[PDB]
Amino acid sequence: LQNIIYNPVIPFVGTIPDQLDPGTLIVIRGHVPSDADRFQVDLQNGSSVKPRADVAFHFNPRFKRAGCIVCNTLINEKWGREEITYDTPFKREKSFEIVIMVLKDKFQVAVNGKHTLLYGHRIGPEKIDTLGIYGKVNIHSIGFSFS
Ligand SMILES: CC(=O)N[C@@H]1[C@@H](O[C@@H]2O[C@H](CO)[C@H](O)[C@H](O)[C@H]2O)[C@H](O)[C@@H](CO)O[C@H]1O
Ligand SMILES: [Cl-]
Repeated sequence: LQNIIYNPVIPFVGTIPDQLDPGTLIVIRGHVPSDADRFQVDLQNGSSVKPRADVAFHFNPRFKRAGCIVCNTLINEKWGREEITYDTPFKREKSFEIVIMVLKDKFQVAVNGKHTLLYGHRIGPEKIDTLGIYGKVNIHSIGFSFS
């Protein structure tokens, strides 16, 4: 992997060091604490706090009861329609590997070496330049694979 970031402070907000062309991989390895309610991985257009940067891809594992993964897009500080994946592999007190692959018309996400979900592009992925990681999660490493 390229441009690796080890043991970042959460919340992490960092520039993705190259364009998100088809085939680009974002590999995030980490662990969910015992008391975690949720965390999120956001692919953003910039890092503006106010107004809040558009989030092309909001990937949001939630842990109450059986848990889920909520996926959405934030444009001009307005959330779109949620896409909820109920078959979640994430668990409190367990380590994980997230691999986000950028395809032409969608993201594909695999967790722990297994397909988890697809998310169709609502913003052009060329506009994404920032990776945000927020909430109750411990991130061990962030890596990128570009062409
Ligand atoms: C603002 C608010 O409370 N919205 C509720 C949703 O929670 C938000 O969901 C988005 C993604 O769609 C973000 O994760 C944000 O951080 C959350 O506050 C909630 O998911 C739905 C019910 O499922 O209700 C909204 O009112
Ligand atoms: Cl619970």
